Amino acid sequence: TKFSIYPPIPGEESSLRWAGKKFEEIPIAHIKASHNNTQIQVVSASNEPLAFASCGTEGFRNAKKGTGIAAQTAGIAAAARAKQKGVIHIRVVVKGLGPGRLSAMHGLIMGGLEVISITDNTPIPHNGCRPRKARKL
Amino acid sequence: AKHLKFIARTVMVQEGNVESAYRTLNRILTMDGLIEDIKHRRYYEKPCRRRQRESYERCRRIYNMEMARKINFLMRKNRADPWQGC
Amino acid sequence: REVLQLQEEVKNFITRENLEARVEAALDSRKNYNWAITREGLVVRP
Amino acid sequence: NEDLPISMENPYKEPLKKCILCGKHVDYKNVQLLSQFVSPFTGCIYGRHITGLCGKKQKEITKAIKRAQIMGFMPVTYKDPAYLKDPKVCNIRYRE
Amino acid sequence: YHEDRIRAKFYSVYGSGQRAFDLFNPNFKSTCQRFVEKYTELQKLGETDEEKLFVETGKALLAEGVILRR
Amino acid sequence: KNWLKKFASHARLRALNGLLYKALTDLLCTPEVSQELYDLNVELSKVSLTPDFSACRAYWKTTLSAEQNAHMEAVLQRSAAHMRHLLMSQQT
Amino acid sequence: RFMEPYIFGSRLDHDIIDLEQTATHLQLALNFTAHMAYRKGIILFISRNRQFSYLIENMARDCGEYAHTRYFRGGMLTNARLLFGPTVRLPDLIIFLHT
Amino acid sequence: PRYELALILKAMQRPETAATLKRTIEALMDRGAIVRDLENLGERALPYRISAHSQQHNRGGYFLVDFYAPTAAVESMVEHLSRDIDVIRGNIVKHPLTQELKECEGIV
RNA sequence: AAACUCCAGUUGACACAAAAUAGACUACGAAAGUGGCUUUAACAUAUCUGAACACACAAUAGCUAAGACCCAAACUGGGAUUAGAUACCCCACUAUGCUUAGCCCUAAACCUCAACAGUUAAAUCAACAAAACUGCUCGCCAGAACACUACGAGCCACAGCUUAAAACUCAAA
Ligand code: FES
Ligand SMILES: [K+]
Ligand SMILES: [Mg+2]
Ligand SMILES: [Mg+2]
Ligand SMILES: [Mg+2]
Ligand SMILES: [Mg+2]
Ligand SMILES: [Mg+2]
Ligand SMILES: [Mg+2]
Ligand SMILES: [Mg+2]
Ligand SMILES: [Mg+2]
Repeated sequence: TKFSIYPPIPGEESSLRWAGKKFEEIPIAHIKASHNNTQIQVVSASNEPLAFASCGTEGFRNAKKGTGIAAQTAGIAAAARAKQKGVIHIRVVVKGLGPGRLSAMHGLIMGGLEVISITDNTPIPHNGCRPRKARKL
Repeated sequence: AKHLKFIARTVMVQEGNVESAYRTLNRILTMDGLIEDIKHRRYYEKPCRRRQRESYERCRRIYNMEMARKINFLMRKNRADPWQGC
Repeated sequence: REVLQLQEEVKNFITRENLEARVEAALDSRKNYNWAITREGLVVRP
Repeated sequence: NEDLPISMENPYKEPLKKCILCGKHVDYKNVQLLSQFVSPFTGCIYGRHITGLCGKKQKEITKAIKRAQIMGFMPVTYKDPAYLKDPKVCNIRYRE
Repeated sequence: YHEDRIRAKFYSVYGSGQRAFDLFNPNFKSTCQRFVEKYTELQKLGETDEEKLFVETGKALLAEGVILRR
Repeated sequence: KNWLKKFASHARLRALNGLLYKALTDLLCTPEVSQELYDLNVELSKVSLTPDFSACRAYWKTTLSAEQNAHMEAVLQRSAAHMRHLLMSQQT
Repeated sequence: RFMEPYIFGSRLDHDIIDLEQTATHLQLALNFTAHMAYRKGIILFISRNRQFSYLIENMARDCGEYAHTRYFRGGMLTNARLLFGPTVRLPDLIIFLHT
Repeated sequence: PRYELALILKAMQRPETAATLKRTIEALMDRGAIVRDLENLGERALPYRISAHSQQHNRGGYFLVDFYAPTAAVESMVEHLSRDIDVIRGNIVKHPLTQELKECEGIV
């Protein structure tokens, strides 16, 4: 059977399973990759928080939070605390274009979790609020 | 917010190749124009500047395509000289 | 011709007398407006 | 002389090219057809350089998509997954 | 020329002949040119109905032994 | 504006260098410039602005292979103008 | 534009030269050439089409006339005294196979 | 003129849907309309979650009402559709069949 | 560094704000302007020209009354900085940007091309800009500066707008 790049539909029954569970039952790792910080929260499919880790909660301060290594460490910490609650497979939902967009996922993988899908949910207004003016540096 | 989740901007991992899935997602977001929109929305672009930028980009594309067409049309003559000496 | 077409068409309009029967008949019916186009310009009905 | 040329319109003139939707009605209720011209992953409407439509039908499709989206017939942020297997008419490849 | 119209529609119906043109021969005779000459002959020996002339000329050429795939 | 003819015809410095380094890294993080550039995975070491603001030197780390170095150099030189345009269009 | 009076018409976007006019023009040109050759005038053929340089040089050598199929240096005709000598005789007739 | 009402009704059982359809068509007639037909497009999942009358809806029944009404009726009808608690979303458009299918010769 | 920790992440509810993609289109309108969806009204004139002042309009900014306030933001505070720091960066927050009823009447309000009708033959043509011209009408211009000024007059404008000089001076501009 040809691999489908598209995620499974909740309604349409599918045979894809991960440790016996359907796609819509897998825990979700929400990564928020800001410009100066990366925050990772693992939640259950029913939206029950299991683990949380940010670059600041891992000891990094000021500019050191906005690096790849800090996001990787936060990912490892989140993956460890999620492993301690029975999480193996995760669906990654990444929001933002910060330096830790990919390093947090790397840290999650090195912490033992298996990523089955990647979703981007970066906020894109259809021209709502007015952004701030450019910096005159 | 009111839409179903895990349908938009979602990519499945093939045989644990997370890097390939991430790069495919980056390509999708780039060719759909979302990356440039996000980066251009960080600061407000004035309407006159926005219009000037779009006009410049459109005319740059047109000029580049015309130049490429001219070069490709004239490439056919670039072969070995059939009347060498004379 | 338009007038005659309208004259024959009004016979099937919904009125206060046939409202309930038509409502039930519609409830037991389905209409599909969806169809797709191919690269060759051919309509593919569902 | 009878061998002289005569005035006429070009008889070898090939017919003008037409878009795939030429002569066909675009309805906002036909979510299936409208879904063929939006991105599967973002729901963004494809430009004419991708769809290959003429300006008139490009405008018709755009207006129909917006009408269906605001009147609760079509999703906005993605293509309805029920139509993901419909024939591909757009010149775009994600190498997925 | 007049026959150009015939030629055009010939080239639109039977297509370009699988036979090859020989422009070096000053009196080369293509399949389309044979069709044109027969069309004009029937026109001067009959009525003026473009579709009827075309079908009749096709029948005549097939009778003579010229293949013509639409 | 007759485009056809147009085509036919210090503390501040350090902050600017840091800003430009971050912006250039973020530009190279995606296929925004080009897919060919993205596939090469260019890493930047630093950005240096000349004292009179006449050029921006972006120092990229070289690899061990020489054919790859030459190809990456060619792609970067061909993409420099587009990256400049992107930097000014994003109002960095 | 100046070639329009000599064009019979356009056949499927390809111009056709009216050969009836070509006949009279060629008659006049050949008559002029023959009269010049009778008077022992110097005749120079000129053409920059490299496909026919050899042919034109052979023809000029055969009829006892002169050919210039090569790069035309600035001042052959308008500066002939400096480039050939003070007593050089210029051509009495020049024939362009390619203008 | 000729109008088309696209109605997204609450996902109800058959009797309530019948009553709502009767009420809507009766309102149309009371505003001076002549109803031509009523088409049921089916019950389906909404493209997005719609909040109406202090209730969240993920599913709805789609119906089409073709009718002829005076121009003054439309506004009034809109108000009525805003008050019906069993209507998730009602929209009146000019009937697409009235729009003329202008013919073109192709790409210039 | 200040600031916040009634903070932050997921989920749900939730605008008097702004309208991704389409638009690589070049449309509508007298101009100014106009790019989310539906509906109702609706885009003058079968010669042309015809006004600083007549009659109706005029981006942005600004001013009266009321209202809304997400975000942005002149000013105003605070944080950080040389050796008189960054006006510039960071944080907070005004007038203002929005709606309603009135003012004000200015723009690189520019295609820096006055409106209509016509021509492509002439030497094409100071230059550059945007090929060169013809007929007809209205408007306007006759060295620089004084001067987008003074005075007079008009204006819901009160050091505001429109019209707009003279003296002295110079051989240039
Ligand atoms: S070419 Fe016929 S409608 Fe597009
Ligand atoms: K301008
Ligand atoms: Mg007038
Ligand atoms: Mg006057
Ligand atoms: Mg104004
Ligand atoms: Mg104001
Ligand atoms: Mg305010
Ligand atoms: Mg005028
Ligand atoms: Mg003067
Ligand atoms: Mg004044």
